[PDB]
Amino acid sequence: QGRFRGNLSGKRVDFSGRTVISPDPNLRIDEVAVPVHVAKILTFPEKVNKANINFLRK
Amino acid sequence: MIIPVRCFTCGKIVGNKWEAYLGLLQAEYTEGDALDALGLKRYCCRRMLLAHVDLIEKLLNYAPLE
Amino acid sequence: IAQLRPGQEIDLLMHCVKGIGKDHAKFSPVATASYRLLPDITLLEPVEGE
Amino acid sequence: VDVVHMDENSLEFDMVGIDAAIANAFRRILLAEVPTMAVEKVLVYNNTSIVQDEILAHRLGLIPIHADPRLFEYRNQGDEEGTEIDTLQFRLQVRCTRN
Amino acid sequence: TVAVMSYSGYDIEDALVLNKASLDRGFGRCLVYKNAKCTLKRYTNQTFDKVMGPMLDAATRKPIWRHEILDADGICSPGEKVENKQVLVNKSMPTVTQQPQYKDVPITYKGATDSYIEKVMISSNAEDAFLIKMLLRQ
Amino acid sequence: TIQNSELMSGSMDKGTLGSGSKNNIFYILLRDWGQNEAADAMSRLARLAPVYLSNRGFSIGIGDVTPGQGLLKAKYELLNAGYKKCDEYIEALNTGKLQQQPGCTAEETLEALIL
Amino acid sequence: QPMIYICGECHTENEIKSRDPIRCRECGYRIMYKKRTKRLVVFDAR
Amino acid sequence: KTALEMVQAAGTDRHCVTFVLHEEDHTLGNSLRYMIMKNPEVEFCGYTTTHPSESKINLRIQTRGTLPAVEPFQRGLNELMNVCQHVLDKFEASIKDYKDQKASRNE
Amino acid sequence: MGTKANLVTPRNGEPLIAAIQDFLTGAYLLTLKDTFFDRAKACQIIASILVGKDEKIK
Ligand SMILES: [Zn+2]
Ligand SMILES: [Zn+2]
Repeated sequence: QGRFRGNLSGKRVDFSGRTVISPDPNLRIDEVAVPVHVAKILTFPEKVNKANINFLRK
Repeated sequence: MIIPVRCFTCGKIVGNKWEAYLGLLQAEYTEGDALDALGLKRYCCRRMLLAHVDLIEKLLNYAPLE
Repeated sequence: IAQLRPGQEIDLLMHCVKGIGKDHAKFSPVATASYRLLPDITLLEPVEGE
Repeated sequence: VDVVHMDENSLEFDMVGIDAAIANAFRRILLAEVPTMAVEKVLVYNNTSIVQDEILAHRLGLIPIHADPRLFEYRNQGDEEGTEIDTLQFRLQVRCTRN
Repeated sequence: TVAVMSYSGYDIEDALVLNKASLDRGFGRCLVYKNAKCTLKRYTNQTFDKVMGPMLDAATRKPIWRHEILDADGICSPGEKVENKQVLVNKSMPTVTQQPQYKDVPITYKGATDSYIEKVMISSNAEDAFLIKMLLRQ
Repeated sequence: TIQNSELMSGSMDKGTLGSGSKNNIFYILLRDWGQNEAADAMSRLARLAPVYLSNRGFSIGIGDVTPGQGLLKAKYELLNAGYKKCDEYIEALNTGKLQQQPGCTAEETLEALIL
Repeated sequence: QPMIYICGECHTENEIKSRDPIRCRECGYRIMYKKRTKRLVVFDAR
Repeated sequence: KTALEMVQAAGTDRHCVTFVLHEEDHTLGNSLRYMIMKNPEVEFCGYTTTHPSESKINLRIQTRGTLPAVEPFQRGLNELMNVCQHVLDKFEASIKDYKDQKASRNE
Repeated sequence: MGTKANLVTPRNGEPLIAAIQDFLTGAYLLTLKDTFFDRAKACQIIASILVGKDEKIK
């Protein structure tokens, strides 16, 4: 638990989650179904520009 | 703890059969005849009385009381 | 429903509503309801003797 | 349709000429779409038994009520009190004493 | 009642399909009891931790939402429900590090979902410390 | 044999759909027609094959691993023959001449013959 | 208007009002449980 | 609030349309498919639940000739409704006859 | 790092994202020489794919 092995090599990150997995074939192979109680917490900072002002107001 | 009201699989009301089931096992029936005489044809109803442990008769000895 | 010992008391108040069985299994009216197709065992050759 | 047997709380009847995709619909409507009456809100005053409050409310939910549910209407969204039309009300009160 | 068949493809690697009606009638229903304890110690100075009552809203004569479930002695009561960030034992300690000054160190309910307080035990040791144990239930 | 995306003969093993090796039809779709068609095909199969299978019914029971009579005869004959030849090899080591295999001691020869 | 505690062993009301060590009035048992609240709670039957 | 939504195909004018039925499941879907496939103008008919969390079915109907697929859908609904009416009448008559025959015997 | 762009493992070039149990057994029991379907069940099996982005196709 020093600086090198504890904090430089691999460090903890935020904007992450951890849940039990369960199968669902009805999705495409490049989709994952995130629960609602995790997607309300995890956020993506979307900068406001001309293309999505009306989306971000809603 | 206590007998469930309905059978888990089909849905027949089993929770009233328990006091009759112990009453028929006081009069020396086998379990196989008692479950027939109570009228449980499907075996999902039969496992509700054949496999049930009555813990609440032995949990109520430990409840605080006046 | 429950089972008691002296000193213990249950005093509650229940509200029955109307509901369908799709929402919860306590609204279903049937113990079970099924169907089977009516058989016809038929004999190909005559079965005689033992 | 030929009814072969019937008594209280049971029925058994033959159907000839209907197809599987309609008789299956009659079975599924009987399991999941014929409405009845069952307890939803259990308002509790002074439950001091060993049966926990959640499990007791769940046991009271499963008890069949002999109301004829063609006479009642669906309760709306919310509306926790209810009116004459869309609910019943049952009151349980048991106190246990020594003989 | 276990069928052994392949059904709907949601059961691929060891997963198993349940029944909704069996789950509603009581299959696999489980209670979870947790604990929440608070100690009220007496210091080397003759000063003691104390439990304040519910801090009322004077505007409406109702306690505030963070203290909604408290009894009149600052200790939460059996039967009522707890949500996230409510208090259970309204502890306060001396900041002696002339009159004693108190800061609030309540014992809050951290949790994802609602709970039911089943019993609150209150007892002591011989050192005049008060032990308070709640038994929560989901 | 798949020709112009029409299966003309033969059944789909693991060696034609599974994740084992090449000659996977999804690998053919990946190398010849891009990633999008391989992904669409895998999604369509994962969508379709349980809808067939859960209306066919596919089950295993104790009647499916029970041995017939033709096995219960042959197993008894095989065990009697093998135990006789093992006993003759044991007797040929302990109280006689045992033909030693090259490159090893006599007991290792006995272990190899019994295995 | 006071607080009333149920004794652990003998099931009696004890009414601990003074700053005392916790003790049953009739027995010597030293564990108190609170009574059940008077307010009502609403459960879904699900 | 609308429970019926009609999604047409990409290039075909109204003779290959996909009916999205909100707030149904396999119950109406299978019976309605059975009554549609009896119509000999329907080449393809079959439903699918979109996802089991959702109460939708997508009922694709593809006709042979030039008639739009709304007419086999309407004929399938009306034929299923008339089947249910006739079954209700015959079943109520058989129940009344059974109760009458039982109440006439052993009296 | 997409799923569609990593269908093949870098180790030897054999695919990893492919069908697994109950998708192999379904396709094996679908593609025997024994199975035959009427028009009703064939339409019912084919119509399971008409969902997602394949909802608009004929
Ligand atoms: Zn049963
Ligand atoms: Zn005492």
